[PDB]
Amino acid sequence: VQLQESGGGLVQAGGSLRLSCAASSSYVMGWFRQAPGKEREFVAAISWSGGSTNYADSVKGRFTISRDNAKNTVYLQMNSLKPEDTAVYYCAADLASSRDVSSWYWGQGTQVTVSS
Amino acid sequence: IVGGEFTEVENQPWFAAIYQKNKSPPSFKCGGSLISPCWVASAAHCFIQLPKKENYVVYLGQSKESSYNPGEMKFEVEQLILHEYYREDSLAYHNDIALLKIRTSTGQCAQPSRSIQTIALPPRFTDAPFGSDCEITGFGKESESDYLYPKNLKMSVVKLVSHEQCMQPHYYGSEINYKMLCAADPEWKTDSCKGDSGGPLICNIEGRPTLSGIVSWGRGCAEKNKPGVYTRVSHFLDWIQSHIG
Repeated sequence: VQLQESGGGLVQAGGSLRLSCAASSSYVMGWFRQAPGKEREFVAAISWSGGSTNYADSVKGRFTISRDNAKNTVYLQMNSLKPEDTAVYYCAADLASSRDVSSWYWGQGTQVTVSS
Repeated sequence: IVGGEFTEVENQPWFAAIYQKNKSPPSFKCGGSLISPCWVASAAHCFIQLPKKENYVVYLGQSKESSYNPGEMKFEVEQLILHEYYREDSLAYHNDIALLKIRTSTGQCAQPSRSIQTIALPPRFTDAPFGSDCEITGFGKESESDYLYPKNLKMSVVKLVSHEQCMQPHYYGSEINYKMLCAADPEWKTDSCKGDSGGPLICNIEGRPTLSGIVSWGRGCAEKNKPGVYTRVSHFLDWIQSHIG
């Protein structure tokens, strides 16, 4: 299976960052994250055609999820970052069919740290 | 369901909510239809991975997912029958149909009420004319990429798509066959989705609500030239009768 994240690191507040995830399609792809002291939360998701996209309220309007079906890759463009966004980011795949309840599979994660 | 509305089970009293046990309250697994006081019809692919009957519980009369509904009936599964020629080919499921014999903790099966009723099976090989309105219901997501579930029963109307259209190249082509039926909104604004499998497609046949379809598969959710694909129940009456009958 094996989704691999990349692009994480240390950025100052208000800055930007671009996360990439390589999968090794027809499924929904997504991004989750685990802030300090919390369990894993939802960040974004996108269907195969880009037709439906979805975000968590806390990242609306400054996060953009994209997809490349040729290279089996999914991207998370993070603009205008704040200390609230410091977390371990996990790309994920919904390995359930389009009529079945979602069954998420997560990568190992990559650290994203935003200064202040 | 994408589009449509939140609804009460009174509008769809045959809806069966099928849950799967954990090691940790049960998780909603997929939908079904009460075709007999003791028998529920659902999709075979819902169960093909963990086919043991003890893994599942069935709730009737549920407008709300994973909370208490007044009038609810809880059932254990005493028989779990999957179609013996079930198969997965490409993205399609073939002979996608399953039977669930249900019994309460005291050995009873469904008692008819406002929120709990049986749905009529169609006559043999008989479907509504193509282009006819049919209703679909379930606890499924409101879009394919939504993380949350509505947690509340939804109902919508779609139209029957002929096999002649549905088998055209820019639709499904040959990955569908005649024991499936397609259903879609004319402008692709409503459809069954993630979590709706096993649920009912109800058409009006001979002046009565009729289980015409079982939510099976489809590429993406409410997408142009890609109707929802349903197990065509009118071609499985012998198989159904060989069990419950």
